[PDB]
This record gives sequence, structure tokens and C-alpha cells, in this order.
Amino acid sequence: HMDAITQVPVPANEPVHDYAPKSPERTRLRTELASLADHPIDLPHVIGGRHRMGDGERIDVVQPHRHAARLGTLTNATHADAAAAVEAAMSAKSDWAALPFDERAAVFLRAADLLAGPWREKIAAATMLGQSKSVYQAEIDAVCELIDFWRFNVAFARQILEQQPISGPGEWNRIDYRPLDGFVYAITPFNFTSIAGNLPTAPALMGNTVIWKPSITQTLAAYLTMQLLEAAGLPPGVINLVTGDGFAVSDVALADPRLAGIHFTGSTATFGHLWQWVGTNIGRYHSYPRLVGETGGKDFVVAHASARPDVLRTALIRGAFDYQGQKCSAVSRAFIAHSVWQRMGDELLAKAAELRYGDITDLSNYGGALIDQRAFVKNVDAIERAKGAAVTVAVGGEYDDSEGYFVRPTVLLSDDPTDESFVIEYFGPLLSVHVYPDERYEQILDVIDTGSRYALTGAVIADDRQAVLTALDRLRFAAGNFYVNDKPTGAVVGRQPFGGARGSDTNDKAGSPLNLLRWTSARSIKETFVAATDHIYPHMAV
Amino acid sequence: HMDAITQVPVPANEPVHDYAPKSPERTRLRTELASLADHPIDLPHVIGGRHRMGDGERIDVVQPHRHAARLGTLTNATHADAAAAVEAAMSAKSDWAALPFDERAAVFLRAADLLAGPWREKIAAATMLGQSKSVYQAEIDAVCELIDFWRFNVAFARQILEQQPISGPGEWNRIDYRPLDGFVYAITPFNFTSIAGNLPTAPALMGNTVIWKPSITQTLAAYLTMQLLEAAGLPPGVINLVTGDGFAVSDVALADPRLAGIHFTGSTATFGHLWQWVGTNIGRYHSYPRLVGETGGKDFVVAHASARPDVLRTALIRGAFDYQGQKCSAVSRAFIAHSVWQRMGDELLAKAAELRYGDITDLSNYGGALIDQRAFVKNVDAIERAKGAAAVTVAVGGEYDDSEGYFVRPTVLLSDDPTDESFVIEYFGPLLSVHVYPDERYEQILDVIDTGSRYALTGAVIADDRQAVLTALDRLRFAAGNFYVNDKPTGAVVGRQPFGGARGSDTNDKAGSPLNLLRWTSARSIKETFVAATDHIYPHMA
Amino acid sequence: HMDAITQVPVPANEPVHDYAPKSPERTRLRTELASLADHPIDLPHVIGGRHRMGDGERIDVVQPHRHAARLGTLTNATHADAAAAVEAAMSAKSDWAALPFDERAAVFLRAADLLAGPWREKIAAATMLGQSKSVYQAEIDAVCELIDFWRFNVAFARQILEQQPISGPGEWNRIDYRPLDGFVYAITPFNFTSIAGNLPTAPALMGNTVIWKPSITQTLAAYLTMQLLEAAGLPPGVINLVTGDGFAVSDVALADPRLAGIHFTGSTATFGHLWQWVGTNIGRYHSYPRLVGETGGKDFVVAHASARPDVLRTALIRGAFDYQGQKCSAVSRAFIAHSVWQRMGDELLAKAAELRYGDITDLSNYGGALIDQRAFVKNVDAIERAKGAAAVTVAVGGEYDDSEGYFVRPTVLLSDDPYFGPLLSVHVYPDERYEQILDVIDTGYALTGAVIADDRQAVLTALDRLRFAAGNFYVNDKPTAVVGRQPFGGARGSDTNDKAGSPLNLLRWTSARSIKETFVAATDHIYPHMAV
Ligand code: B12
Ligand code: B12
Repeated sequence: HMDAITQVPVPANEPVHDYAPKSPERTRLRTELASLADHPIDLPHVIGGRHRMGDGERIDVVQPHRHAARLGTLTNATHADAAAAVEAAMSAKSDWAALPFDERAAVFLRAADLLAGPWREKIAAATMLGQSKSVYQAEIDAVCELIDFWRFNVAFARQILEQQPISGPGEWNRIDYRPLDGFVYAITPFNFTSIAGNLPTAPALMGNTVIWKPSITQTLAAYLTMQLLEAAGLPPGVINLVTGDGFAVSDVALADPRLAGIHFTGSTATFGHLWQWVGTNIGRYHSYPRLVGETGGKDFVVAHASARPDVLRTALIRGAFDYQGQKCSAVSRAFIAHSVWQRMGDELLAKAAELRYGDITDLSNYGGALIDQRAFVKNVDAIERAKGAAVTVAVGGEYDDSEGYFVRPTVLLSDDPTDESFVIEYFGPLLSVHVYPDERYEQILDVIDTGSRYALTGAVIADDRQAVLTALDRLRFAAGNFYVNDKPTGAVVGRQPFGGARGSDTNDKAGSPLNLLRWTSARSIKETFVAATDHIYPHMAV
Repeated sequence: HMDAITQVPVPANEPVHDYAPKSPERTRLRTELASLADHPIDLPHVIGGRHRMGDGERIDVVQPHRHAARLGTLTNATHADAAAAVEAAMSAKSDWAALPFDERAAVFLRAADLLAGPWREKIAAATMLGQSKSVYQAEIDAVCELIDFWRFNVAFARQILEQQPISGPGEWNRIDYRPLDGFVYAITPFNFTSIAGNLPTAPALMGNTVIWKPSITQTLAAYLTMQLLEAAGLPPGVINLVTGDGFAVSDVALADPRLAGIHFTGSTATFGHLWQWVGTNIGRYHSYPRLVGETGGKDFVVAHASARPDVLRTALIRGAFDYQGQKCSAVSRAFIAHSVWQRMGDELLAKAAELRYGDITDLSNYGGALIDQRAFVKNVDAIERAKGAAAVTVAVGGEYDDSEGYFVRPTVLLSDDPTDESFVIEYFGPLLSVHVYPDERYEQILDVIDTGSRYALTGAVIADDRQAVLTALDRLRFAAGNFYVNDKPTGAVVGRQPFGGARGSDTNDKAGSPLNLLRWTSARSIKETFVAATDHIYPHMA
Repeated sequence: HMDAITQVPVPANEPVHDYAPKSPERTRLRTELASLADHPIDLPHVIGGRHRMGDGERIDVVQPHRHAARLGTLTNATHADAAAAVEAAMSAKSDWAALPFDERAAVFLRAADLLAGPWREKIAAATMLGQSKSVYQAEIDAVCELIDFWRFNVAFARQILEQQPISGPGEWNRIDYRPLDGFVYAITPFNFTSIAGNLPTAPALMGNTVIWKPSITQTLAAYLTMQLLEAAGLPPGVINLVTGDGFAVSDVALADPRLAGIHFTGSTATFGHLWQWVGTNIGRYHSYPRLVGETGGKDFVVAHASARPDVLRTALIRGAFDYQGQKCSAVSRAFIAHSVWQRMGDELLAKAAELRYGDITDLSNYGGALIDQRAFVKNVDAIERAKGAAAVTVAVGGEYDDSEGYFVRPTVLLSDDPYFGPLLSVHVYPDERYEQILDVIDTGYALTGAVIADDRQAVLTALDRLRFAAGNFYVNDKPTAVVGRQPFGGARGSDTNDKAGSPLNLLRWTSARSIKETFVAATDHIYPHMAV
């Protein structure tokens, strides 16, 4: 037993290492990079703690920047693999939920520290190699964001458990934050190792068990993440990894009456599909399935006449070309005041032309390649469509998939304000610029407001305080998270929570205590010390 | 302007008046009861501030305990009325949302004080008359719970606004809790004037506008609630009352692309139907519609051998027979240890037979009648079902008479085997089933309760023995939402028993906590960077 | 537009850079020192965002440690310039006060960060060159203290807004912290770039507009401060810089009915002048003008027999000779126990003689020159007065030479019996007369005082006996103040707890109102006591 009201360790954001030349983290990275690239492995399912290949189709995981070089080979999950995954989760449930919160929280605090230290460059390298991230992109994702999710989630949960009601006289009221009944189905995207690791672990923390199907092109980092958690003491069957395209996993998971929730990322259409499925089939499930996730998007930047040219240029290059434009959202559209374009337009184009995409084991590259052949084709189609469209290819537009899925940084010049519908059909290094007359700032904000339904983030570049405030007012609803004098980009944990595209309902996604509450079912407990012994009410008296 | 970080008044639960003989509030109540009953009124739509009867069929609102006596007449809303209400809500949106939080809050704080003072016995009487509540039931509902919702939600909202993120060095992060785009559709049940009043006002507080369709039999109190809110300063069009059965209202609201959310009560099947509809048609809406509500249920009480018999008796009588069993849930099943039944069985049956249901203007009555003809018929069916059933005996009560009011007597069913839950949910009325179990089979009975209950909102254990209490807390942890120790299991007091819900439900975002107000917001982060990067190159590239 | 209750960032004191050899801030500093010295500029007024030279007489701004070298040239404000600055302030007021606190706050937060990074060495260099500060004196003033002023004032302001009343039942009470009606007049001294920058920006933060009149010798750093603020996003006309001696500026500003307050730091001589001038015109002002400021003073150090000699010796050197004794207060009198003087007197004199005053672009120098010819003269007069006095011996230093800079050597005087400059008077007293020496100090004005003693009774005796003899008291350190750490003070009898360094200052730039809403007020006027 134990008699205490304990605290969890206070979290702070994990520092970002630079990997400068001659740094010790740089040397350790090269060691891990070589270790992973020279020794490809089976990428097995992990079900009830046991690691095995299944009988499904073998699919190679390759380096996107060098797709002749294989990192590993997984087996596409069969229905039977999926069924085993679900039985393993259900079977582990009782012992996992019976652990005190602190013991469950220690698993992820230990995992965070393992990732911060001895596992650091290995998870980063795995992410670099499988997902074609530069070391910086891997460091902010696979290391810092995942570590932050774990430590801040533990703190979030402890804060939740402490939210308690008022006790009136003669009584005692308490709230018990129960885990869910049944298993959680986590489906994770290629874009981030952090999301990949967090969607399955966040409900686990609250006492739930999980089947996890990661994206194929992220599976090397996913599998190592699974190993890391095991090394941290995660009991077998608490999270169950099944690899592949997810088709057979979804057949099984959505047919199981014990399905408690789905933690995922996807489009509005995907949400709608799952909504329609769960609603149509609600009578099949023991619990009402909880559908929790986020969408992707494409972002905008608007520069006022008072914009600092160099800050804008840099915000644009990073916002559009960090990770080859393959974050959950990237900057696709820039709205630049004429006088500002006169001052930094040529520089933007020149820097874009010089920007290096290549093998990310060459640390001098800015970035790598697109994630797979499918993503490559969509970028080529968008580029060709731009060439023929009455818009100019000011720089870039070159592509070559002979060795890696490489697409050059591309700037399009649109005479008229760029139509949003066109930029959402691909994810890649494609920036559209519209130059507008300085004096039409308010008109352009209205065009941005009127024509943006798919932005996660937006930014205004301006030193003028009125212009900043006007943008904050006028574009209040045109994007979720909004930025002043910086690139609009991914959130740091605990610093830019919430957001979402216009009209969305995703404030319960990862990044705040609201996400963890979805994986709980609160009940109130009331005890009355001296309750009534006569049912008569005062008003009934003669 | 204004330069301040303001606090809202600190909320405390509103005191409950007793209306004992010779009390001033009892005299005021009698004045109000006569005024409403002797002067039936039109019950019009309130659209954009204009009170109008429409062209739909006229429907009488009556006293359920004396259905020959009209209280008013409403008109069934047409599609045109519903369209006008939506347009009024969208017209009022801009000025309302632009009001500072404090001024929007003031409206509902003022309404709280109006209901606590000058409007108190009028709203109570309206609820008494229309919903057939005793004054005690009116008081805890129409007065105290509605007041507590307003004052506590204002405090909840202010607490939400204060939830802010970390600022790293060189930056400033802030969170903006935006209203939704579009209107909220509020659909409210007959059972509580408080719920009827809270579901449309809670979103309004956060800067939204609303169409409100109340239940026909609650429409006298709902219309007066609407008048109260106007007297407190609610601007026109912010809440728009449309009367009737809701069919045409739902046609229009669910077809309008500006539908932002629905705030309602209903069954799992209703939730499923709305999920199915919104998912199938997601492409029609500007925003992802938010479906926020709660369900009803039927509750249980288990008495251990160490239960205090007078306490158990009182909790069963009040739990099953308060408001004729017509709360959101009520006690339908009691599981009582043999030796405790020997001590209080005869007294339970005798008290139940003596319990007076009648005209609630006669304050000496315990309670009134069922809410309408349809509910009466369902009770009759349940009683005849029991009479013909081999398993069960009518031990007391079972009489019914709809000739003057919709009256059904307090009824106790004795069941040889544990009562099958599926029977007790087909009605809402004063029907208590009792199962007597051998003292020594306490844990077995707990397993039976657990295995056979899917629809309990609340549950209670009566027991002085601490092991027995703790065993119930553990073993029935998931068999009900809110759980009670040595008291009747019933409706929560605001801020004292939040959350709950039936097994597997997902309704922790319902009214009663800050989580509900967050659903009527769309939070965004704002990040200003003071000295952003001016070169895009990264340290690892050197 | 926002629905939120926001927090401002948490302020921490800015780290002081050491500028040691081979350090990168040293290289960056040398670049800025050359760039400012080799390319003197016009120093214009800044009125409604417009940078304009005026028609008043041209006045050069030079390096005090090399007064032949011009740093820039300003024009002395004319009545017309002053009137233009006032109109620009009043015209800018409406859009500035209408900005939300957070947006006004961002300007100074952004300025703070700009000063910490890209502007750091330039502003420090301008302060070194114009005011003759060593790089250390520049860094703790022009950089760290100004940065701290901005970040902590933002935190202080936000904590003021949060100070709210209690609501009884049936009501809602709130407090609105309004800005002032009218413009605030900031007049700032040569001593500190940080003070020069804080006096106009602090009222600005609370939503006021300002005319700012800096000291001629500080005007290079002040103008760059103005540019930095503009680069941070300060809207035009919110602060208006008028250069010169300020005679014309005061003529206009103190006659204008819209004068809301004066924010000043410098001599009590020139504050008497300006205190008085309001005293007469009082019926003319729309608002009761708020006079807020601080004056100078000179400090004592008393060393008990238990004083550590190395500590005392170091406290005296730095306290007396940091910035050539020209801080808002300097150590000018020391009272040293005989046994202690035997142990460190010779070393004090020796060190004082070796202390290098010179061109502060020579980073090996301890300090530079006095601020101007007027200051040079008053020290010479003081030195020559000491020579000619009986009870006074010039034990070391006393030399001076204004031929190239305004240089006065570190000087220690010895008096048998008990102006800004590097002059220290030492009185040696017998150990066993500690309490009598305390009485003497008490009876003999002083801003800060310090006791050097390891003995706790001795320490506590001084804290008790000199409680009212100084406004800031120090134990085992030089009395030479840091934002948020040693606030308040003032000379004996002064009323200046509302000066810079605490929330009380920002409150002087606000007029608070209460707002009360009653939800269900009385509908009858008769009282219960009136019934029959
Ligand atoms: C809805 C859906 C789609 C949608 C997806 C988005 C939407 N809602 O508008 C659209 C409508 C895009 C779609 C397209 C197709 N899909 Co489909 N899709 C489904 C379904 C029913 C649900 C998937 C889902 O939402 N999962 C939940 C989310 C959270 O998980 P997810 O891993 O992120 O799911 C993504 C992928 O599954 C992907 N996807 C969907 N279908 C297909 C098909 C292929 C070949 C690939 C590579 C990817 C892919 O889209 C989802 C959203 O990103 C499944 C059934 C199933 N068993 O999976 C099929 C299913 C996967 N798709 C199938 C087929 C046949 C098709 C189509 C060829 C025909 C068609 N038009 O429906 C095309 C191929 C498109 C392509 N990408 O190459 C088959 C796959 C058969 C197989 N290869 O083994 C499935 C299994 C249904 C079936 N049994 O017939 N369909
Ligand atoms: C889903 C639904 C039902 C369900 C409800 C529960 C469920 N999901 O399993 C069941 C399946 C119970 C149902 C039954 C019937 N309903 Co129906 N119902 C609907 C529907 C499509 C949506 C209602 C809803 O969920 N509203 C949202 C909730 C949150 O709001 P609510 O006010 O609380 O809704 C409640 C009432 O509408 C009530 N209800 C539903 N139908 C009917 C019909 C009548 C006559 C009454 C009095 C009440 C009622 O059930 C809801 C939940 O309690 C509507 C269409 C519409 N425009 O409203 C019809 C609709 C109201 N019902 C209709 C009809 C014809 C019927 C039935 C007579 C025949 C049938 N089986 O379809 C029966 C009558 C039942 C009765 N109580 O008398 C017609 C009404 C025509 C008219 N008189 O003007 C509608 C307009 C359209 C339709 N048939 O599709 N239906």
C-alpha cells in the first residue's frame, strides 16, 4: 500500500541539439546513421509483447532520398494478426489499469529520459533515414516533441486527477477518472515520429490498452519507439504494433464491439466517414466510440508594407521548404506588399534556387526527398498544372525520381490571389506568391479571409502595430494558430496548443490536458454521513 | 476602452427555500400559482426579439395533474418560422460576439439575481403548473439549479479564459477563446426548467447565438425564462425561441450550412442518428457540427446487510418517487439483503401506499401526475406487463386513472429473481422493483448488478460497513456514472457532482463543468516572435 | 480581437557580459565603437515620427575623454519645436490609448529583446562614447538596466491591472486603470542611458503620450534609443524627442493646460525650478500635474573594527571611482576604524594612484573622463579647496588636465574632523567610538549608506542607528541599484517611493476608476428605520 498525495516531476521543454561540426552529438548520429542503413531488419508486429512477422505481403521500407537502399521489411497485417492484437490489448487491460497512476506514469517518464539520453541519436537517425528528415527536422520531432509529449502529458494527467468538486456540509464528494472500457485504435501518419509515438501512448497513460498501426514509411522509427518503450518497462500487450496499410486492421477493429475509440489524423472527409460509420453502427458497440484527431492543412503568410524583408524571406523559405513542405501543414501561399517584394523578391528566388535537397546523411543538405512515389506524382502533377495555367514558374519546378523522390524548391508567381483549392492537392516544396499593392492591405486580408478554409496556421509580417492588430482581428477565424513576425509552423508542446482549420472541432487533440480527458470517463462519488430518515418534505406540513 | 484584468463574482450554490406553512415565500407562491393558472396566455415564438404566434397548428399546454385546465397555447413552428429564427441568430451574432466577455457575463449574472429575487416564485409556479412538480421539485430545479448554472458557468468561463500557455525566451504566446461560426441549435426536454434554460444560454455566454426549441409541456416556464432573460438585458436575436414538436425546426437547422452545433438531450440511438446524419453530410457544413448532450437512464440501489433501514427506506421512496419518477433518471431497481428487508419491507410498502400524488397547488401532496398522455400509457403498459408476469408481484400500488390528471400511484414490484434492466427503461414513472437477496450473497449480487446494468446513470450502496462500501465502489465502478454512499442516487447539485453518464457513454462534456463551455469555443494560439531569424541556414549545415 | 485573460512573459534580470579579451562581444563592440566615432551624425528632434533638425542654435556632442572628437550635432529646441512636440503627443494619444495593453506591452518587450541582441553593442558603444563610460559601466546601464526596466515594467503593469476589488452579493465591482488626460513631460539626465530611456517609456506603457527632453551629453544614445523604439514598432508621436538645454521646451510645456505630469531625474536644483513653476500656474491646468522623480545625493561608508579590509578597500575604490564618481550617488565619505585603516590604508592609496582613467575606447582603462567642462570646473574648485584647507590632506591624486579630455584623477582626502567626481574623503576614527561615529553620521542628504562589518551586533547597530539617515542601506558591499532588487530609497525626508523601479511608478501614470453594477437595485426609497 501507500499513504500519500504525490507530485509528478515538473516538465520543461527538452533542448534542441544543433549537431554543429565537431559536436559530440554529430559523431554519435553518424554512428547510428551507419548502423541503421548498413543493417536492415525485419520490421515485425509486436503483439502481447511478442515480436513476429506475419503471413501477409512483404513490403520494404526504404530511404526516400535513395529508394534503392532498403532499411527493413514488414509484413502487411492480416485479419488474424489484427485479431491477435485486439485480444492482446484486452488481455493486458486488467493488470495495466490496476497499476497506480504513478507507476504507469513512470513508464513514460523513464521513456522520455531514455529518449533524451542513450536512445537519442538512434531514434533521430531512424527518423532521418525512413522519413527523409534533415537532422534538425528529426531532432525537433523524434526527440524533442516526443519527449515533450511524454513529460507534459504526465503533468497534464496529474493536473486532471486533482480537479475535484465542492463538498457541502454533511457530505464528501470526489471524482474518479476511470479509464475506458475496451481498446483504443491508434492510427499514425508518416509526418512525425512524435505524433506516431504519442497517439498510442497518451491513452495508455490513462490506463487504456491499444492497438497501433503506424504509417509504412515511418515504421522503422515506429518499431524502434516500441523497443524503447519496452526498455522503459511498458508491460506486454499494453500497446500492440501492427504494420501495413491498415486495411485488414480496420476491418477487425471496427467490427469489434469492444472498440472504445480511435486516435488518428485525417481529412474532414475521413472524420465524416468515421462519424457515419460509428453512428450507423452504434448499436454494435459496448461503448460509444470516441473519435479524436487532427487534420492537415496548407498555410498562408501575409506581409504588410512595414514587414522586415529578411524576416519575411526566412519565414517563407523555412515555412514552405522545411522538411520539403511535408509537415502537417506548410506555407503554400504568400501575400506580399509590392514595396516589400521589390526589396526581397530576388533574394527569395535566389535562395530557393540554391537550397539543397539531397541524401540527408550528407548533413550539409537543407532537406531530403518526398516520402514516397505516390507523393512524388502528386507534386509533378501540380507543377505541370502550374506551367500550363494562366501563373508563372519563377524558380524551381524541376523533379527527378530516378534515385530518390526529389522535387526542387518551387516558387510560383500568381497575378491574382492564389486559389486555395489548388495548393491542397499535394504536399511538397511549392510556394505561391501574390504581390499586392501596399495600399490594399485591408482588401487582401479580406481576400485571405474569404478564400481560406484549409489553413492550420497563418502569419502576419509587420512592425506596424496597427497592421498587426488588424490582421489579428480580421483573420481571427481564417486559421487556427496565428503568428506575428515569424514563420507559421508546428507547435512546441505547451507553447502553442489548440488551433485547427476554420470551423474544425479538434481542440481535444494532442498538446493539452483535453486530449487525456478523452481517454477517461469521470464519475462523481458522494457519501452522505447522516442522510434523511423520513421522506416527508417541509412544504407538506399542514 | 478599459485597462484591467477583471475577476467575476465568486459563485456559491443558491439556498433552497422550504415553503413551510406561514412562510412568506409560500404566500408569494400562492399568488403566482393563481396568477398563472387563472390567466392562460399565448405562447409565441421569440424571434429576433419579436414575440409572434405563427401559422402552424395551435397546441394547448395544460396542467398534467388537471388536464382540462389550459395554461397556454403555442403554435407549432413552421419551416418559415425556423428559417426566420436562424436568420435572427445570424443577424445578432456580430454585435453579441463583439461585446466584451464581462458584459455578456453580466447579463446572466443579472438573470441569476432576478430569478433568485423578484422572479423566483413565478418561475417556480410555472414549472409546478406545467410540468406537475411539487414546490420542492420546482425549487431545486427552476430556481436553484438554473441559478447555479448561470453563476457557475460565468465562473467556469472566466477560469477558461485564464488558461494560458508558456512563453519561451524571445516570444509571447497567448490563447484566444473564440466563439464558433454559425448558430447553435438547442433542444431541451420536459424534465427540468434548469436544463431547458441552460442548454441555450451556455453557448450564448461564450459569444454564440442560438435557436432554442423547448419541450411543449415545459413551454410555459420556457417562455417566462425567455422573458426573464430579456428583462436582464439579453439583446434581441441572441436566443430565439421556436415552439412545437421540433420537426420543422430540425429540417431547417440541419439543412443550413451555418449549423455550428446542437445542444440536446437524448438516447444513444438519437446520438447515433445525429452522428450518422452529420457524417454522411459533412460536406454541406461550413463548420464541423458539434454534438453535445447527455442521456437519460434508470438507476439502482443495493443494500448491504449493514444498511441503516430508515436511511434505505427514505432513499428508495425519494429515489423512486420524487417527481413521480420523472427525473433524467430515477431509481427503478433495489437489491436488498434479506435481514434488512425483514426490518423495513413492511414500512416501505406502507409509506408507498400512503404517499399522496395530486394537484400540486395543494402543497401537502408529495407529488403530481405524469407529464402527458403518452407517458401515462407507457406506465399503464408496464404495470399490466408486471401483473401478467410470472417473475413479479405487485406488492403495493399499481392503480392508475387518467380521467382528471395523468395519475399513476407509487408502485412496488417484488421480483423473485433479479430484475431484468430491459423492462425498467420502457417508461418513466413511479415504478420501483425490489429484489430480496440472501445476506451472504452480497458479492454475487454485485456481480449481477454489474453484469446486468447498461443504463444506470447513477447507483447507490447503503451500508455502514466500510469493507462493504469499498467493495461496491470497486465492483460497480463501471456499472453507473455517479455513485452514492448512504444516500439516494439522484440529480447532481451544480459543482458538487459533475460528469457521470451511463456505461460506456461519452458525455463528460455535458453541462455542469467547464468542459461544456469549452465546446462552445474554438481556441487558437497566438505567437509573436520579437527578433526572428533573418537567415534560413541551420547550424548542422556548416 | 480576443476573448482571453492573458499573461505577460516572466521577467528575469538580463545577464551582464564581461567583454573579456578574445570574446565575441568584444569584437562586436570594437566595430560599433569605430562606426560611431568615425561617422558623426545629425541629432534631430523626433516629432510625430518625423526626424527634423530645427532652426535653433547648433550644439556639438563630443567625446568627453577626447572633446575635440565630435560624435554628432543637435539643434537647440525652439518654442516652435516644443509646441510641435506637444501637438504630436496630443494627436497620437487617441490611437495609442486605444491599443490593448498587450499590444502596447509588446512594443517594449520587443524593444527589450532588440536591445539584448542586435542593438546591444551599438547602444552600449553610444553610451561609452558620449558619456565616457567604460564598457562595464555601459553594459550594466545602457544594456542591462534599460532591458530590465522594460521587461519588469511590463510585468509590474500587468500585476497592477490584476488588482481588483471585492464584489458583495448582488453586484459587480471592477477597476479600470485609465491613462492620464494630457501629455507627460520627461526630462532626463546625463548619468544613465537606462534612466534616460525609462522616464519617457514608462508612462507610455500605461497608454500616455510623451515629450522627451534628454541631456545634451547623452543625446547620441538617446537618439539611437529613439530609433530602437521605432524599430520595435512604437507608433509616431507617442514619444517625441526634443533636443537641447530645454529652456524653450519648458516655456511651452509648462504653459500648456494639457500638461499632465513631469517625469524627471537630475539635480534637486533644477527640480525646485520646475516644482515651483507649476506652483504658480496651477489654475491653468486641466489636470493636477503629477510631479514624479528622484534627485541625487552622496553616500557614506562606515567600517567597524570587524570590517574585512579587502572588502572595504574594494568597496571604496569602486564606490568612489566607478564612472569617475558620477552615478546618481557616489561614495564620497568613508568612516574607517583605526585598526582597519592600519591594515588597508596604504593599499587604498596605492591602488587609487594606479587606477587608469583614459580614453574608454581603450578597454584597459578603469574609467574615463568627467562629463563636461562645467563638471570639470566644479571638481577643480573642490580639489583646490581641499588643498587650501587646514584639516584636509590630499593623500593621493588631485591632479587634473582638461586639455584633451575632461580628466580628473582619483583622489583621496584625509580629514581630522568629519558635486559629482572621483573625490573620496576618509575620516579615521578610534575603534571604541563606533556608536559615536554613527551619531555623527546621523546628525550630518544621503541616498545610500553602507556598513562594513563581520560582527552581527555591529551590523545591526548600524541598521538601527542609521535607519532614517539613508534610503538604501548596504551590508558588506559598496552602495553603488538593480531593477526589482533594491527598489525605493531617497535621501532623508524625500517623498520618492513612487520613482522608477517598482509598480508604484507606473501607478503615477494611471488614474484608476471604480465601476459598480448592481443587478437588482432598490425600487423604493424608504428605509426600515422609518416604519411606525
Ligand atoms: C473511406 C475509404 C476510401 C476513401 C478515403 C478518404 C475518404 N473518406 O474520402 C477514398 C474515398 C479516398 C477511397 C479510395 C479508394 N480506396 Co478505399 N477505403 C476507404 C475505407 C472504407 C475506410 C478507410 C479509412 O477511413 N480508414 C480510417 C483511417 C483513419 O485510417 P487510414 O489508414 O488513415 O486510412 C487511409 C487509407 O486507408 C487511405 N486509403 C483508402 N482507400 C485506399 C486504397 C488504397 C489502394 C490505398 C493505397 C490507400 C487507401 O485513405 C484513408 C484516409 O487517408 C477503407 C476500408 C478499409 N478496410 O480500410 C477503404 C479501402 C482501403 N480502399 C479500397 C479501395 C478499393 C479503394 C479505391 C481503389 C476505390 C474507391 N474509389 O473507393 C480507391 C483507391 C484510392 C487510392 N488512395 O489509391 C479497398 C482496398 C482494397 C485493397 N487494395 O486491398 C478498401 C480496403 C475497401 C474495400 N475492401 O474495398 N476509399
Ligand atoms: C430518428 C427519428 C425517429 C426515431 C427516434 C429515435 C431513434 N433515433 O431511434 C423512431 C425511430 C423512434 C421514430 C419513430 C417515429 N417517427 Co420519427 N423521427 C426521427 C427523425 C428522423 C429525427 C428526430 C431526431 O432525432 N431529432 C433530434 C432530437 C435531438 O430532437 P428531439 O426533439 O428530441 O427528437 C425526438 C422526437 O422527434 C421524437 N420523435 C421522432 N419521431 C416522432 C414522431 C412523432 C409523431 C412524435 C410525437 C415524436 C417523434 O424522437 C426524438 C427522440 O426522442 C425525425 C425527422 C425530423 N424532422 O424530426 C422524425 C419524424 C419526426 N418522425 C416521423 C414519423 C412519421 C415517425 C413514426 C410515426 C413512424 C416511424 N417509425 O418512422 C414513429 C412515431 C413514434 C412516436 N414516438 O410517436 C415523422 C413525423 C411526421 C409528422 N407527424 O409530422 C418525421 C418528421 C420524419 C420521418 N418519418 O422520417 N422516428
